[PDB]
Amino acid sequence: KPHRYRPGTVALREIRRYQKSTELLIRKLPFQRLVREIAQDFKTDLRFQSSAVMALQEACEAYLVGLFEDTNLCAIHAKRVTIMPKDIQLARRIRGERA
Amino acid sequence: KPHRYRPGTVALREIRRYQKSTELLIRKLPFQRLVREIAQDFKTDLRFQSSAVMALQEACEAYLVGLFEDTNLCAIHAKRVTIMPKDIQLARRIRGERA
Amino acid sequence: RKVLRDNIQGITKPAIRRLARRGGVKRISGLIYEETRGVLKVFLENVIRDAVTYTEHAKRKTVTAMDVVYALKRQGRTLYGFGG
Amino acid sequence: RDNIQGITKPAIRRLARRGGVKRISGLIYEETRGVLKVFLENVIRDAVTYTEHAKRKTVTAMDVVYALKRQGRTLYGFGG
Amino acid sequence: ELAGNAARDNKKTRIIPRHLQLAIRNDEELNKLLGRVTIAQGGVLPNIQAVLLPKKT
Amino acid sequence: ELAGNAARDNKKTRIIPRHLQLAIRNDEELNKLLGRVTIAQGGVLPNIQAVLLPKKT
DNA sequence: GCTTTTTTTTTTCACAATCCCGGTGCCGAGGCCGCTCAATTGGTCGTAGACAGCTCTAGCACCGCTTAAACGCACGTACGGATTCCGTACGTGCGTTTAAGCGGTGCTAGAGCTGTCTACGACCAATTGAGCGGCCTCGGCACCGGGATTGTGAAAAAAAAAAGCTGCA
DNA sequence: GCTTTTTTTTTTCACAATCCCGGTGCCGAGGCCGCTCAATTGGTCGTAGACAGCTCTAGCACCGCTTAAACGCACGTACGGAATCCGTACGTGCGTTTAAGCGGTGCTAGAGCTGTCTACGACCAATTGAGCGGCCTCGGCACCGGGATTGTGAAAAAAAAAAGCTGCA
Ligand SMILES: [Ca+2]
Ligand SMILES: [Ca+2]
Ligand SMILES: [Ca+2]
Ligand SMILES: [Ca+2]
Ligand SMILES: [Ca+2]
Ligand SMILES: [Ca+2]
Ligand SMILES: [Ca+2]
Ligand SMILES: [Ca+2]
Ligand SMILES: [Ca+2]
Ligand SMILES: [Ca+2]
Ligand SMILES: [Ca+2]
Ligand SMILES: [Ca+2]
Ligand SMILES: [K+]
Repeated sequence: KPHRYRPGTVALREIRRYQKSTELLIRKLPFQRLVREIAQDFKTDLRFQSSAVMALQEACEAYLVGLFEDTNLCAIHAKRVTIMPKDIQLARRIRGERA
Repeated sequence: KPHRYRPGTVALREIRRYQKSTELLIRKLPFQRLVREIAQDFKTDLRFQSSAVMALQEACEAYLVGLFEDTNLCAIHAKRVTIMPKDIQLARRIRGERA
Repeated sequence: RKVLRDNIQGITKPAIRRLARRGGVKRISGLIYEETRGVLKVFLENVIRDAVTYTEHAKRKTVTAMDVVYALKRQGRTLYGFGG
Repeated sequence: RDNIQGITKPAIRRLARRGGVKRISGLIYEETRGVLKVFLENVIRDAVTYTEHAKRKTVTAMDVVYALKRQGRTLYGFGG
Repeated sequence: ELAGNAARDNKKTRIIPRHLQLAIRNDEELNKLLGRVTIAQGGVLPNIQAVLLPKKT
Repeated sequence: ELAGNAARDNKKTRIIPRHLQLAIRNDEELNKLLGRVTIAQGGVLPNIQAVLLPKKT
């Protein structure tokens, strides 16, 4: 009974699954730590409201999901199904997030 | 025999020329007429200060010139040298211009 | 006075080819030229409509360079060298 | 402190799922990480700048929201 | 009006961000108005680029 | 200062829009600040993507 | 047209995901209540701007020439895209490990509020110099012609591959 | 190892475009000047917000559970990307055609400025109720669960088509 889905088939399931849901996809503490880590470099011994870390996550993730959407199109524009660094750089170059 | 530059070698000449210069590349009257043609559609019997038609042109040519930049990057992303309408649409999709 | 012609065609193939030269484009599909015109058209609609609104609000019958400028800045396409 | 690695492969995959992405090169997980970092820097800097101007030591939701808006990435549901 | 519909289709009496995010993103005009806005806890509209879906059987 | 230099460079005594554009576009920071700005009569920086040149030797 | 074999089509067995029942449990929507603070009522006072009327900027129309530019076609190159092909970088799914998540307890920075007092900014009237518009000239810069430099490309000679023999064995 | 053909790289000019100078002329930068209106001075008066004092909120630290999620390896399939191939789409260059651009002229809508009066909105003090913070209840919704359903594959099994044989009129 050695049952295996072929490559790409759970990926699709996942795509369906997560587009359908709203919960945040990055684990919260690690995120929190990252915020705090980055915070330090500007001003030491800061604090955060929990709600300000959540606004930051909601924003970052949304940023990222969106960037992926555009990345995915850039993949497909080069007749690929697999997103690659260069796709992201094009997405951002066109958006004007970098030169 | 007669001289004849290889396909691309003048195109590159043209590129160098036009990037080096600042002069407006659409003919001034046809642009004028087109502006008035579009103007009508919102309000009939309208006048334009030349400076306003010119400000429209500067703005247009600029927009179009950037779009070609983003477009050429979309072509080159698909391992092409030749820009296509599918390249433009991607630039504009990613830019946020259309859905 | 007079209602205008079909001018969009006056944005010739030469001109469109020149603009894409300025943008570093080497080779150009046949289909580009008409697609550009449509894009160009939509651009001018969008700006001019906004400009004309600034005209109409000021109760003037003559679109000013500033109308264009205010519209263009509204559209996120800020233009230097014509006022404001 | 290298918390950037807390942004795991799995979490990154998930995000890209929701972006309708099907297959993902191995080099992307780091590329994503950098991008994500640059975004946070730009948002947090601004946020904290609002914090320092109100003479506080505690970053607020509003600080974030006001930054995000400067950055064009306006956010609904945290006190706009 | 639109979110409240979206709830009533989900078998819910409370409007929630998703209902709001759905209402807005599936409405050409509203979507445009709120083009550069993020609805916290909204999620996205289900959408899988065709090329990625398998040859249908 | 910058415009001026790019004018001297052109062997031109008076700064013109091109000079402004070259100053601004060639300077990482000025460029960012004026990211969504359109200089009239400014043109663009000489830039031909690499893959569009023929094979150099 | 037969055999064989390779590709494609069809069914036939599976499995997460879904849905409809039931049932249960908890916390935050949603409403109540006792203020209070912010909208309302009324009248006074000062000027912002609709409106009429004049000026005169500059926008539109019209024409006929010069020629730069657009148009259309002849022609073939190097481009796009299809097909075919191999290596491995990817996704799926084990099992073992990790640390997030929760619920809760404990401490205190610091957020935020209150009231108090005065330095500082609005508001005015009079004073007056800088920055306006108008005006004039002259040197930079646009334009051209002419000559030096630069780079493309064709065709003809050296190197430098496959690409197909010849053994060899 | 040989041997010829392509094939690659190098050599030799011929041409065409581009670059660069001095020369010539035109007009707009540059600056002077005179007058106006908007900055400055030198007053007063009110309240914005700095400051100290206090409350208590919500941010922080730590602990120990119980998982669900991360991780790290084993195995292979489908995907990316190189290589090969053919057809023609698009660049180039030519002669023909078209109308933009030039400048000039005349005619005037309408931009834009002034002066006159008043409706309307800020700005007082006074009345007051709609909406605020706090707090209490209970039903919506999360959660489970189970068992039926279906939508979604994947494998294996059947059909059709491909490739290789063939023999035959
Ligand atoms: Ca007045
Ligand atoms: Ca304090
Ligand atoms: Ca003076
Ligand atoms: Ca002056
Ligand atoms: Ca001078
Ligand atoms: Ca006070
Ligand atoms: Ca392929
Ligand atoms: Ca309440
Ligand atoms: Ca109470
Ligand atoms: Ca209730
Ligand atoms: Ca119930
Ligand atoms: Ca169940
Ligand atoms: K606090």
